[PDB]
Amino acid sequence: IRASANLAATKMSECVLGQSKRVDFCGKGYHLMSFPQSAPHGVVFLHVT
Amino acid sequence: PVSMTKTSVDCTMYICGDSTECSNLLLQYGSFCTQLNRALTGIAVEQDKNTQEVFAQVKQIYKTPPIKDFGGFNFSQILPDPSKSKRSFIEDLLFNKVTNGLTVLPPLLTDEMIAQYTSALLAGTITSGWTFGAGAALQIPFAMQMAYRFNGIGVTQNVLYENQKLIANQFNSAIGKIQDSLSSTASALGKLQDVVNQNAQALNTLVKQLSSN
Amino acid sequence: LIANQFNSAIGKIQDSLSSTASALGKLQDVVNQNAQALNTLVKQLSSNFGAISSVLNDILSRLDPPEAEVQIDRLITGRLQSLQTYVTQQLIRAAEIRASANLAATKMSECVLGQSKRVDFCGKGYHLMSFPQSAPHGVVFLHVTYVPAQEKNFTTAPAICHDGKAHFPREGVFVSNGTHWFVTQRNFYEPQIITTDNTFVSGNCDVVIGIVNNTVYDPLQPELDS
Amino acid sequence: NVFQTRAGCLIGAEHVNNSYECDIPIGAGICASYQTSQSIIAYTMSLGAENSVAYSNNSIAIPTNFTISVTTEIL
Ligand SMILES: *[C@@H]1O[C@H](CO)[C@@H](O[C@@H]2O[C@H](CO)[C@@H](O)[C@H](O)[C@H]2NC(C)=O)[C@H](O)[C@H]1NC(C)=O
Ligand SMILES: *[C@@H]1O[C@H](CO)[C@@H](O[C@@H]2O[C@H](CO)[C@@H](O)[C@H](O)[C@H]2NC(C)=O)[C@H](O)[C@H]1NC(C)=O
Ligand SMILES: *[C@@H]1O[C@H](CO)[C@@H](O[C@@H]2O[C@H](CO)[C@@H](O)[C@H](O)[C@H]2NC(C)=O)[C@H](O)[C@H]1NC(C)=O
Ligand SMILES: *[C@@H]1O[C@H](CO)[C@@H](O)[C@H](O)[C@H]1NC(C)=O
Ligand SMILES: *[C@@H]1O[C@H](CO)[C@@H](O)[C@H](O)[C@H]1NC(C)=O
Ligand SMILES: *[C@@H]1O[C@H](CO)[C@@H](O)[C@H](O)[C@H]1NC(C)=O
Ligand SMILES: *[C@@H]1O[C@H](CO)[C@@H](O)[C@H](O)[C@H]1NC(C)=O
Repeated sequence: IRASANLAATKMSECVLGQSKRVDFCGKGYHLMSFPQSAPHGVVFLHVT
Repeated sequence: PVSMTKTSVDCTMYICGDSTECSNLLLQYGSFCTQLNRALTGIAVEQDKNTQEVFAQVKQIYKTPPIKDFGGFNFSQILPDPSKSKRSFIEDLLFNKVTNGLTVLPPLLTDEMIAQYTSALLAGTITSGWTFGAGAALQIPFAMQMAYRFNGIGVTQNVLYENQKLIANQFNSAIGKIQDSLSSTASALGKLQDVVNQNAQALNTLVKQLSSN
Repeated sequence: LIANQFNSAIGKIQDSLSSTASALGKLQDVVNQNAQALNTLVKQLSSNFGAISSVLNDILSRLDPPEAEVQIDRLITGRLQSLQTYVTQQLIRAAEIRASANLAATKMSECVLGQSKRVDFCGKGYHLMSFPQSAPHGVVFLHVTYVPAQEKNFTTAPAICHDGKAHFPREGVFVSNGTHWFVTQRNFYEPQIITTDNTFVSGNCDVVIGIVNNTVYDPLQPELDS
Repeated sequence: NVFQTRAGCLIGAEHVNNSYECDIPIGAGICASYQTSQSIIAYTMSLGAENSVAYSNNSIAIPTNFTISVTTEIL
């Protein structure tokens, strides 16, 4: 869970709070942005690519 | 996944629930309890540390202004709904697809609290661009942000505005599709369901063992 | 000033580290955790585990082998199982550390050896650089991060018309000081006279949302006229 | 002098309307701290000074001065 959580944080950290340039890190495509959504015990992203 | 269910277990009840003749035999095992109970406790705080460092990446809690003139981009599904938990629509589905000394500590950051983060992290993302990660969030009209965000993959801003209405419509129709996909198959949330399930299984298996000779 | 700004910045870390040792919790716990694991591992030696006593040398001086074998076996299965517990803890804990080590290496790889572009990877903000520093059983980085400070509203529009055609900014966004329109970079204000040398062509005024009528200066015409 | 919260029955702490940063975590969003004459308070932990952003079709907020800061990240 923790590694995913740190992976989750990095996804908010880099992909929400900015625009990532890591190909296939914010979903398939040249990334645009992402909107986190709360969820039980986890989190859902809406990677807009 | 982000966090687990902050399970805590008392060895003494689990292993000798209300039996003086038993707990005396448990003391002969020295410190196995105190470390086990310490181990799970260390897990418990880690989960709260998980949720803090995942969501609370933002100092100030932003809220969206009464006007939604997002360059045509329609976010009404992702913003929290003021008339309900001040949670959003798309997430509302998401909470709907999910389901002896053994206690469950509650999470420090409550669900209503969790939403405000996800409202804020979403709010500065919308109105301020990326600048709200670096420091003071700076209001920027949303159609400007895509011109940056398109500038972030090697397509100059002239793509966006010369195609502003469609791209907004494309994203808008895009947003609705997740609503159907989430509503249609419960397997859309397979991973989180697993996070619940093995946790459910672990406890049940832990509970059943009490029946073994 | 930026030089001095950095100079005074560094001295602050000297005080914060000197003032409180709580800043180094993330290392101290690691020493603490292992010390706890060892102390628990050491203390287990005193547990009788159901044996008549917790001293091997006693049991050997206390019982003949055919009966001592039973009692010693009770310690062995217990004490081994405690040692087994400790090792499993270390493997898991060592994985956590090794997870940080790889993260530490990457930060050293991407934040020392170069300027990382991952937002909130080298501290809050548009990262500049980092200075790795030794430490017991760990590492400490002194990230140098650009954080905007003093801010001013301005009125924006994604373009301007000069002749009925559309201009966007090659680098910057369009602003006005209320009477005159300026185009400026994105994270530290400096207005500029909007000339063709900063702007590029794309379309006309009938499709852009927000474009405003304006005058773009051409450096070429004065040279030809003069 | 008893406060009831979702996590349990907290005794010894005055319940407080004002929200402040979390010093000690209790559960269900309630945090305790020692403040002024002084005593132990428990409160709904403040998620911080709330904010809001002057969103518009037609304005930008571009900083005129910055900082060079240094923080410590420890691993
Ligand atoms: C975003 O889209 C939603 C549709 O999902 C719009 O809400 C609709 O608004 C019309 C007009 O008032 C109503 O007849 C519908 O019943 C609404 N449906 C829903 C699901 O809300 C909303 O107005 C749009 N927002 C913007 C800013 O365009
Ligand atoms: C906006 O900026 C322009 C650019 O300098 C200002 O116009 C100049 O004002 C000075 C006086 O301070 C005059 O000497 C110049 O001749 C002006 N330039 C031109 C081209 O006329 C303007 O005053 C500024 N206005 C505000 C409200 O900031
Ligand atoms: C920018 O200025 C031009 C003037 O050169 C405007 O063009 C006029 O627009 C009005 C309607 O707003 C028409 O009735 C006139 O016939 C137009 N003039 C010419 C010569 O065609 C233009 O509308 C302005 N646009 C903006 C966005 O300010
Ligand atoms: C911008 O204007 C709003 C009000 O319209 C104000 O609250 C805010 O402080 C202003 N920001 C700056 C940097 O002047
Ligand atoms: C932005 O909203 C205002 C309403 O206050 C409106 O008058 C203006 O035309 C809008 N901007 C654009 C570019 O449509
Ligand atoms: C908070 O204020 C309300 C009145 O608005 C009052 O009824 C309540 O007792 C107060 N609680 C505390 C802890 O001060
Ligand atoms: C930034 O602020 C400092 C004082 O902190 C001042 O000396 C300096 O001139 C300012 N920079 C600019 C570009 O105005």
